[PDB]
Amino acid sequence: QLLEQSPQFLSIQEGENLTVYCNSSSVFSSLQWYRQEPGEGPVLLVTVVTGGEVKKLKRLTFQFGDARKDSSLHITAAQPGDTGLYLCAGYGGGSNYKLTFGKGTLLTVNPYIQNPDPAVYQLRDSKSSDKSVCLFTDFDSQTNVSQSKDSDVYITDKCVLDMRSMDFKSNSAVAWSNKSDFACANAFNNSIIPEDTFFPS
Amino acid sequence: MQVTQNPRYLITVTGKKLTVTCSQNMNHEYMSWYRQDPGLGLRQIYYSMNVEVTDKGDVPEGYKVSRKEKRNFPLILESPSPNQTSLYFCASRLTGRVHGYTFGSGTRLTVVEDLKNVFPPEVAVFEPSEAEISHTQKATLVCLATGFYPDHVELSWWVNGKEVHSGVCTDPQPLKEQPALNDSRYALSSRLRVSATFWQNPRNHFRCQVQFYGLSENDEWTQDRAKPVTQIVSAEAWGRAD
Ligand SMILES: [Cl-]
Repeated sequence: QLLEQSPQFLSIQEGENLTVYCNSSSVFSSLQWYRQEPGEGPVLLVTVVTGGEVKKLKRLTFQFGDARKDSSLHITAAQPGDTGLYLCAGYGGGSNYKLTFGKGTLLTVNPYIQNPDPAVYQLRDSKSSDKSVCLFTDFDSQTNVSQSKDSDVYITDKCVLDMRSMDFKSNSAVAWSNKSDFACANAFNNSIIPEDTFFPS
Repeated sequence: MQVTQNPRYLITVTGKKLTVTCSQNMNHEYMSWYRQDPGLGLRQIYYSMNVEVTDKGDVPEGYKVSRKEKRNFPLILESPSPNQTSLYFCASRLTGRVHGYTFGSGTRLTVVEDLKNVFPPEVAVFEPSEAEISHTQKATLVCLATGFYPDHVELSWWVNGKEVHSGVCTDPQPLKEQPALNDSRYALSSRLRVSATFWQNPRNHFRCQVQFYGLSENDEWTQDRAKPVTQIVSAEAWGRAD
């Protein structure tokens, strides 16, 4: 009644291949793979029943070991649309008819950024000049945005937007606070960012 | 293939009996309820192999089900507890091991200890930096929705009154504003990026819309502040010429 999936989290660059794993100590009647987008129902990818089978669905390859306890999911040439939670679930096993999920591999496939221009900008409230946010933007895909150690400072994770008419993508993260010390120069200091990150006055 | 869960969002006060419904017309024998929580993954609550056949999953405590009909599989919370705040999925499948689930689209249930815990969002638009404009020839607006509870919101952007998806990214989930608290309010951010010239036209209008799913007339409200009913809260700005 326990399925371990590794890795728990996986960030991959567009175009790389990758493998995620599902191992249990229980013997199941079948193992079943799903992909889930956030707050949406999981969608079935495939079921494996026969020890040792290999199922290929386009760039996705599923394997079920001969001993029937291990399964892997391999993806060729990862695309940003592959992003999602990849779930394995075990059905049955001779005692009962439960269908038990592992905790998934949350796969994030980061898009190639052609021309990074890392920068931190200050933006002011349309209604209230004295209220502002800091925007870290245009950093490359491998940049990792960390949380603050100050609980008075909120920092989002990075998000990619696509300006379709300009065929342009860009990453950004947002930080905000109430404190007096809060300057956009320092907002993202818990992150390891490029030395050439642009800080306007 | 359809499994239908309604409602998508649900607030109940703790202790008030609740039923979440699920239906499928695919003639599937096996139906199941799961809950999905941060850190804990999907956990099976109850399942039903066929009409009038039910079995406990791993987390049955505080729930009951029935299967009087093949098409329907209600989940009943007799005395809902705050610990039953979760994202609930119904799923169905044919019986045999070779067959997999078709999932419903989820029910986000928040069980509130007290209705005074419920707050609508405040929404603000932060205007693009002149430095960004100079440096990139682009202009990013930021929307921040703050102070809301539960986390039952949908954020959208509207430019000249038309919904836009191009140039937008919204955080995949809200963050807790006071993460130590079991009833913490939430914040959510989004970005809309346009060309600098588009921002600089004062005829252009930008609106961040947050649909909040809140209380209805069903719900008793005794606080001094306005009742936090289902409602849209927006912030808007015009392009700037100066
Ligand atoms: Cl094996």
